[PDB]
Amino acid sequence: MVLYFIGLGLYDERDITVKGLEIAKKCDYVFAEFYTSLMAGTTLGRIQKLIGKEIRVLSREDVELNFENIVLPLAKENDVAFLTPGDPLVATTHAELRIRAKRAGVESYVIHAPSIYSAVGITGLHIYKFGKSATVAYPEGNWFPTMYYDVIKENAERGLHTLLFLDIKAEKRMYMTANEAMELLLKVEDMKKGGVFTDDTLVVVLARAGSLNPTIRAGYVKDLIREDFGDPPHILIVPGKLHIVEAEYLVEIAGAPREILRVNV
Amino acid sequence: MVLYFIGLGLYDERDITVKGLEIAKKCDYVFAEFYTSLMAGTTLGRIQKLIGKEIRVLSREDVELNFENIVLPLAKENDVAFLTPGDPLVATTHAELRIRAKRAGVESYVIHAPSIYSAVGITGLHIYKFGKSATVAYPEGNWFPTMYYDVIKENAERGLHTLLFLDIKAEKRMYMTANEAMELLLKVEDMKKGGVFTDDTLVVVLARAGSLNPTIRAGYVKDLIREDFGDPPHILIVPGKLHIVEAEYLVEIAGAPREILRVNV
Ligand SMILES: Nc1ncnc2c1ncn2[C@@H]1O[C@H](CSCC[C@H](N)C(=O)O)[C@@H](O)[C@H]1O
Ligand code: NA
Repeated sequence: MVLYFIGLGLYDERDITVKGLEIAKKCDYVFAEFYTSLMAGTTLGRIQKLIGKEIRVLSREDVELNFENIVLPLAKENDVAFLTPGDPLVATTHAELRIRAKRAGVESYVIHAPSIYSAVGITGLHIYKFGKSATVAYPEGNWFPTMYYDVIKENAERGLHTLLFLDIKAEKRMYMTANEAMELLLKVEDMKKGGVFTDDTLVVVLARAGSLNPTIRAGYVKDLIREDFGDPPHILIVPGKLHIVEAEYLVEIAGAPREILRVNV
Repeated sequence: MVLYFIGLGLYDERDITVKGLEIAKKCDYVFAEFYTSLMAGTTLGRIQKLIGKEIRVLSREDVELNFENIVLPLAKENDVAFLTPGDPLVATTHAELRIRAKRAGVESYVIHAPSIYSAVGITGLHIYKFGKSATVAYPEGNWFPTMYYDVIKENAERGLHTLLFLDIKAEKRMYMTANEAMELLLKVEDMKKGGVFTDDTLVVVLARAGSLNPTIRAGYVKDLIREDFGDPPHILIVPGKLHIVEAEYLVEIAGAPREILRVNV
């Protein structure tokens, strides 16, 4: 009958919306993927208990190569749901799956859930001031990604904040920490020498957004690069020019150095 | 001793998270504000019933001028909830309320919910390609603001998408339509001649995000300017150059003309 893309939220099984839970509980088949992000405060068991259904977990290969062969066929005679961490269509390629649904003659609906993209609002940074976003990918082999460095540069030049999604290798259970992202950025800085990311750069770290006590820290790279921000997932933000109110929140809530209050207008 | 900032989500009373609802139910006092935005798909009465607690509504002045006299005193000896549409702190001024909480010796926690910032992912446009965001405001008397026009120009310039919030008179329950926003943008173009927004500009309109049946339309201004997109709230997006996958989604899901596949990619 129909296919539902339902977000599970930021941290635990309760970050799903009431709308999402009520709809998920009535579906005949429930699929899910847990490779696009990490929900550090729950387990498949708890999610299954809350929804009261067995969930078939799909790999990136199952989705990217066989979504129309695994999920869509059932969505023809049944109500099917496809669950994902955070919001289904944020920093994923899942939107394209709706195109496959259409071609397969399957109607699809989207149920949103809290997302890291908007959750960054808890850092006190004005969300409208964010510019282009990027992802810090783990170097592999002789391939060392560095494009995210240029994104930061372009944004900072315009006084905009840069949100940096951090890498994740779900199968290896590897989640990139803000510390690793900073290390990589310093290395890129040495090669490019654009003066974009140095030990004196002010950065912001948000770890485990969604939990009741996420880690929110702001400060210079030289002081934060070896700080313990707790378990993943983490996101790194490189702010552009700060408004006084943003600085005030970073100081009061994120433990930032009180000197950033002095904005060089 | 605890204050909870809880997001209500995008459209109706079921858009709050399970975590947000359960926490609100265990709170001694539940406050709410509807001056930053409105919940178009529901009513105070319906939200009040779902939570099963009397909800005290606060005006902009109640919050901005007297938050520490109305809400904080109670949170000193009780568990208090402060409900807001969307995701807490996405509204710029609310972040500062956490500082007021701190100075009153009150702990505060944030319970996230979907925001239009992440919800726009449903347009098929890549979230990372969005640039600086802006709000389109109605001219008045001798005042004609046009800042939002320059934001579109700077983003598009760099191949980034521009998310445009449309004017809302929360208290008067009046919404600016995408049609009105397009008319205004054409006026600004006529005045600035930047070639930023014209009859040939491709735009995307998202109406009632959060609803199971939102309106997602994409096309050129000349064709959409007088189209009916349904009841508010309306969100207008001026895409930067598209990735073929974005274009395909707009055509297949948003009813965009095949033309965009060659003109806007
Ligand atoms: N709760 C959380 N706290 C901190 N970072 C998070 C996070 N959830 C996701 N991320 C960040 O985003 C990356 C996944 S990108 C997929 C995001 C998802 N669709 C959403 O809407 O949130 C992670 O590697 C991490 O860097
Ligand atoms: Na943005």
